[PDB]
Amino acid sequence: PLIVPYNLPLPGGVVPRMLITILGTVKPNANRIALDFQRGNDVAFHFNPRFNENNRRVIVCNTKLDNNWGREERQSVFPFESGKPFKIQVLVEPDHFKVAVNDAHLLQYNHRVKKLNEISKLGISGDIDLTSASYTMI
Ligand SMILES: Cn1nc([C@@H]2O[C@H](CO)[C@H](O)[C@H](n3cc(-c4ccc(Br)c(F)c4F)nn3)[C@H]2O)n(-c2cc(Cl)ccc2C(F)(F)F)c1=S
Ligand SMILES: [Mg+2]
Repeated sequence: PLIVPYNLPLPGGVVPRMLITILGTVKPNANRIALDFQRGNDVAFHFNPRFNENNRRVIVCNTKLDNNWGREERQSVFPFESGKPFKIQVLVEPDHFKVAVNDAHLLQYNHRVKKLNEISKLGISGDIDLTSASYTMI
């Protein structure tokens, strides 16, 4: 039981084989969730499940550089459900972030931001109740 928006410091940034686990419960009638892996003001990886974009559920991923959003990467496979407990796992790999939700693989997002050791904050926000936010090395 933690407050949303929540900031999780990633001391010294991220590194391959670093696994970030976020546990929580989606609120009933949710509109959006966002995970923002930040390098200062830039967003190295924005993971954004949208429950109602043109009456469809979509996961939108992007990068924000110098306050400009890049080319979006979209995924129609949508494992979240309003009112349900979830687990999101972000596994930092050499060339991409690998995302798995509720122990099932979801997507990969290739690194556009290369200074991994400077992505030192994960912002967690949106239509959820947050239970815990932590990391370990596998
Ligand atoms: C309908 N739409 N939405 C976007 C932006 O698309 C981005 C990904 O490409 C981010 O999702 C961004 N966004 C979302 C939030 C956000 C906040 C609060 C919570 Br709580 C939370 F969950 C959150 F997602 N803050 N910024 C969002 O505003 N764009 C978009 C897309 C691109 Cl490529 C470039 C520019 C834009 C923009 F200028 F129009 F914004 C459109 S078009
Ligand atoms: Mg339902």
